Amino acid sequence: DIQMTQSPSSVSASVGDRVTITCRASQGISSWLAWYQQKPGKAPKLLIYAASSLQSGVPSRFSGSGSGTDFTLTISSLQPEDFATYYCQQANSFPGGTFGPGTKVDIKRTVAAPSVFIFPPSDEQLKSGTASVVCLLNNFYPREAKVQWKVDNALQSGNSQESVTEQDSKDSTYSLSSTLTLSKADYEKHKVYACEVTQGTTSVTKSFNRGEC
Amino acid sequence: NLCPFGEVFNATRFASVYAWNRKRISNCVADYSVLYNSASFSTFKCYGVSPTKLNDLCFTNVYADSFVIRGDEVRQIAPGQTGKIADYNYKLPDDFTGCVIAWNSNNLDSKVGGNYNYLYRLFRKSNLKPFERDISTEIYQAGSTPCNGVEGFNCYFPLQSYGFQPTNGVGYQPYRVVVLSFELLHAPATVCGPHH
Amino acid sequence: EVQLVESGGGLIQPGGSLRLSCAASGFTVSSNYMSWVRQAPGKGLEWVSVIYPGGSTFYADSVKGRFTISRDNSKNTLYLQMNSLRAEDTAVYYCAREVAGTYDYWGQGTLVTVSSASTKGPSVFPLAPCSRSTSESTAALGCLVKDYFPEPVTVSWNSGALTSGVHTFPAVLQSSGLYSLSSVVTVPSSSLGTKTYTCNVDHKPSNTKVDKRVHHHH
Ligand SMILES: *[C@@H]1O[C@H](CO)[C@@H](O)[C@H](O)[C@H]1NC(C)=O
Repeated sequence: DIQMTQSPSSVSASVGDRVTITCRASQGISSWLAWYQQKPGKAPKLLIYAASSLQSGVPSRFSGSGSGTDFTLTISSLQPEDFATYYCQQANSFPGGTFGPGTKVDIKRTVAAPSVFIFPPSDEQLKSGTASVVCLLNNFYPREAKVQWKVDNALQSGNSQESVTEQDSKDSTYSLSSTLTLSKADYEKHKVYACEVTQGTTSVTKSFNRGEC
Repeated sequence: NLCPFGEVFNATRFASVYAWNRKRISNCVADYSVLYNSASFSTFKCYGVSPTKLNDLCFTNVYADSFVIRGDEVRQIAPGQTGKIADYNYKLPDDFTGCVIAWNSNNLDSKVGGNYNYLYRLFRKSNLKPFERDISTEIYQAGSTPCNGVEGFNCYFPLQSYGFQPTNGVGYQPYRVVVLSFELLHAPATVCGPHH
Repeated sequence: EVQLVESGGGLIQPGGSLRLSCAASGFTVSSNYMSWVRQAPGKGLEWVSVIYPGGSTFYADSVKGRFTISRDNSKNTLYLQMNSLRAEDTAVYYCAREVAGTYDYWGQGTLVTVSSASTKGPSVFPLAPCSRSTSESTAALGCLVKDYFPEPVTVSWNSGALTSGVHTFPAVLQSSGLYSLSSVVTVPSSSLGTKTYTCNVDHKPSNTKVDKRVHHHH
């Protein structure tokens, strides 16, 4: 019943920054400590074993230090492809390895305004009694963007869901999809469908008119 | 003429578990209760015999096996156990007759920066038979490519260091272990308890 | 090249059983410590089971009694047999080779979903601008992949010939308990109605592939 903790739980840092993340064991584990990087939707990759030894094929910007209870992973010069969750792992536990909870690293960069597109529901879907209206926010930064749906200028809530891609491996931007779900009946009652995207004090609204187009 | 348990229990150096030491004890009176009643030991477990009746028993010979392992491995020094120690280093049989004695040795056997002296066998393709001792150091072939005596990918040195540091959690600290095996042959007994 | 290729994950009712496979090349399974490690969606890594070169096996308290790790030497394959599965066991399961307690090589993972809900194939609908007449020089198109269970789906475009500017979003779980996702691409608006754009939606859990040409909004 060793507890492995990691700090901070998340860190946002710019390309070229030095990033330092911490792992603690609740009792001394000598140098029996490994570090892994796990990209979204991929298996973890071993970075560091025996607290400080760099695994073959891993870039030299990754390094580990410490012994006993307190360990550090350092990225000397953060690359845009380095966003990931980083896990430490006690390597001498029995019967099995004991993983820390992970630290999520994201890439900070300059603001980038989204390209905004709106899509009406397909005639094919409408035939089946539901209308999905989709709003795309393409290649923007930062992640936090207020997306608001308006139907005949009435603000919607409770009837949309959002999803975001992983940061671009080169330019660190995100894209975002928002889907507004209505019954066919509700859809047909209204004319103007608008997605309003606010970053800071600038809002951009893309719309269509159900009657036209 | 009292059994010289002192030479075993109080030895300055203890063996690495893969290279466990055996000392034969013969022709003496064995006051087991001295050890049993000792405050020194964190484990004192017997098998095939009652620990409280030890001072009453006669055997042909006694064997004292001694070595160092980590705290949480002491439980593997028992009949019917599995793990790196029981499987690849020191194996007791199901029908074991004797006692297992252990004590924390963090003060003697850990070093600042890690003690690289105490080893266990990590890589072996099959389990040891009971009381088998393997001291070989052949490079272990973990793939289909021969190693030809050279360490590298899929080619491992079979022994690993514990790397005992004084700051280790207690379960990862070194423990000295003495296993007393009680041998009964068709011959006069040479080792008897004082209360026989 | 070390390769660990996993198989056998899918949808299973609570109390059901499933067997995972992990076919290895580049080391000998029977000569190695091999583990299974799992990760529940959005959660951390959890070690679950290990088999030693000499054959000993050990298990996390969370799975003891229910799971059995085994191997087949002739097939150089590792297995995990799981019984009395429950929702808490829903996870991606990885196999990994272990050297002195660290995992140097991992499989790609196999998703196990423990649920009493039915398999449901997706409905694929076009995403196209309301009117091309008002399209800027860059247009977006896509496919909405609606109402499927369980995960995952993959999306490609033009059978993988179109990759630049593709964004396929993570699925959202709807209140129905079915998943939905979109995949989008941006293209020159001048290409519209002279080049064709087809999304290739594969939902292996229902053994269904949909190819859907995205037309002008009708
Ligand atoms: C080991 O040494 C200590 C102190 O010299 C002594 O009390 C003890 O009896 C010895 N142990 C044995 C088993 O003789």
